[PDB]
Amino acid sequence: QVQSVEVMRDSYGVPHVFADSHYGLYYGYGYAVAQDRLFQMDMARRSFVGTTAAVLGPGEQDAYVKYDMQVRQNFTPASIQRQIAALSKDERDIFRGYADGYNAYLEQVRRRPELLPKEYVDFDFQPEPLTDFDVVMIWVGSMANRFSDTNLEVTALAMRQSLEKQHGPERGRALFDELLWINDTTAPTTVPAPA
Amino acid sequence: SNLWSTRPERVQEGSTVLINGPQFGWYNPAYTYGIGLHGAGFDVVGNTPFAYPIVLFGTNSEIAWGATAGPQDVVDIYQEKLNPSRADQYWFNNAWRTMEQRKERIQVRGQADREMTIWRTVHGPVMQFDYDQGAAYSKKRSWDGYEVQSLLAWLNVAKARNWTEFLDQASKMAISINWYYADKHGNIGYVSPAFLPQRPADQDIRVPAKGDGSMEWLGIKSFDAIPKAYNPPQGYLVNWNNKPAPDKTNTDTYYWTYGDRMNELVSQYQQKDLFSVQEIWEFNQKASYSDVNWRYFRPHLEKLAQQLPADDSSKAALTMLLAWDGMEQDQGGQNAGPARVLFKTWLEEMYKQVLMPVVPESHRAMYSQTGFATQQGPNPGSINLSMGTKVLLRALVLEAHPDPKRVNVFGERSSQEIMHTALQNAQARLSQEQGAQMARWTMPTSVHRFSDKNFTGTPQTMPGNTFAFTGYQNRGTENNRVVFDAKGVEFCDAMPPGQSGFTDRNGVRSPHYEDQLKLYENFECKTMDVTHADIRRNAQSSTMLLIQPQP
Ligand SMILES: [Ca+2]
Repeated sequence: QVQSVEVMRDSYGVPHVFADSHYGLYYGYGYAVAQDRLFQMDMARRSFVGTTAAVLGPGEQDAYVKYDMQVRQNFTPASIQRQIAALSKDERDIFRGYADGYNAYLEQVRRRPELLPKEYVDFDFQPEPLTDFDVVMIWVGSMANRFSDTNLEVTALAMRQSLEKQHGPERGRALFDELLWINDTTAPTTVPAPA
Repeated sequence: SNLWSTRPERVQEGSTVLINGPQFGWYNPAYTYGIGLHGAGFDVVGNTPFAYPIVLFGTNSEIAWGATAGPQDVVDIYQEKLNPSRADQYWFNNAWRTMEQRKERIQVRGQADREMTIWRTVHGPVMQFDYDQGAAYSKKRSWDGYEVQSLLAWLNVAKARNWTEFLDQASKMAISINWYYADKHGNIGYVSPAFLPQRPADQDIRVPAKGDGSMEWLGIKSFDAIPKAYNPPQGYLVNWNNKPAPDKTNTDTYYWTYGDRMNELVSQYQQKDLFSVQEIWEFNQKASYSDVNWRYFRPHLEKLAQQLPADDSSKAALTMLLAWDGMEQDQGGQNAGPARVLFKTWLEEMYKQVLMPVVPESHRAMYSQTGFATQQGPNPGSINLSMGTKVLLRALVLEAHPDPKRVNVFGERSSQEIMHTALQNAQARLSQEQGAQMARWTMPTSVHRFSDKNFTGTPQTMPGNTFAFTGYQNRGTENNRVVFDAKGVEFCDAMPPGQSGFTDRNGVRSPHYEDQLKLYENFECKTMDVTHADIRRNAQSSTMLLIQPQP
């Protein structure tokens, strides 16, 4: 049951992980990220799971809190918990291995204080162990939400509501089709070659 | 985010070259992390944003892959008709329905724990409450419940070896994104995987749908509806956040027109027939400093000077603006030439004459902005044609091609009249600002910045720890190049400022903190070890880990 994970870095300090199992491959990958960017990832999880105010406290004007309520509102934790548990043994070891790999180097920080980053001293708080739920959330918060959750309908409705007040339903909806057109100009720039 | 793929038939040495430049904004430490995963079925090399177990940009020695921002609609907002007596009840079908609520506890350092309630409808979670209107806006998402499925489908695409194994993994994707294909054989492909919903004809795509049961999704559209392009007759695939494919309507968030930033890369392809690998890499060189909204206004400025009488009223700067190649030129800086400065203030006056009278007070800031790069002001990770510019372009064609069903925003005044008045107002503004002398006019050159705080507004490092250099580049946060020669696999990437984001307790930083910053500035590129042979030869340090898990 004992597996060895050989991690090797190149000239530019880029890690190359060698393993045989799904759990081992992302253990060394998790270990390498912890060595390079420990504070960046600790602040990454908090930005997408909603625990920024726990260590940074309140902002000049509840900026870290008001936002912390916005991120928690976007997702539901119960829906994701089922999705992770539904995955197979080899599929779960990708996220668990990443969590255990990150915690491996994190536990070594307590042993030797010289490995602790400067940012933890300035902001004055201790690092936290990463979970498999956090690893998924780092992807869902930045990927799918900031690129596949872009919504601008409620502001478009308020503009059409305001235009229909000043110009009526005849001219207001006519001017709305010029500012926010339903279909693009029939000759735009597309990726596939037309005709 | 820009990507341009080339087929060996359009390349001199005959090698498949895929270059990607995903722009999320420039941050310290680096947004992307480089990794090479080997074993357990995986044999990949490249880099990925944040720290995801998957690899967004890289190659597996068989096929490469890129990515861009999703150009398709997956998120719809429904407005529920609230009960005039009770706030928690909404009209859905028949008759009233009670909202579900869950309590989240926010932990705050130094203060007591703050508690809030999140309401939920049949569609999804609510975002905004309007009590005086009696309507609540809920957010229903097509990719909801398929978060891990889209994560794993992006992961298993690394194990793929052909186009058929690339396409079926895209069928599992629920979130809106663009994927790109390039093999060693010489084939290039494109697909835009997304769980597209089939909306009724009553529903308007730009405004929220009726949340009463009358206006609901008929179902998820088939995979045949998803746009896909494999090996175009032209021999290249270009995408810079543009339109996916012709036949797809505009989304609620993205709106496109004939004037698009894509033309900055494509125009370079209609010059020579065959390009070398070094030349294709130098496409990013020009596209970074070139102006986005210049190609479309220049022909509309040529008919100005003439037959316009040479009575010098004004025609002073108008004849000069023509000698502009549409490029940022540093000298101090301080932009070398008063051409960009005059063109910037001209567009700003064009919004005042045309758009501001018709656009309401609330959404006035959305059209008043010119969308130009600046020195001090917080500029986005990607420079674009502003929504104010886009309306001006497509209505400028409306005068050339009249339509009774549509309304012209120019109205009484012609194109030549307004463009002249804006030119007079731009010159009058700069005469009192930088003097009457035209040649001495200049604007501060835009500074390319690496902010310590990420996109979401959370400090990644200590305040003040920022990198900055003069000359804003319209590139990606990371630039990768995969060349498939006759050998034939060569991966080359560049990510500022470096790999390691480590800072010691004393204050000294890692040797791999600034090693890629200077290389990125000069449009250069670093070689990355791909195969098992040369990785053991070009290794700097090796560390073996020991694991003992319980199956
Ligand atoms: Ca929509």
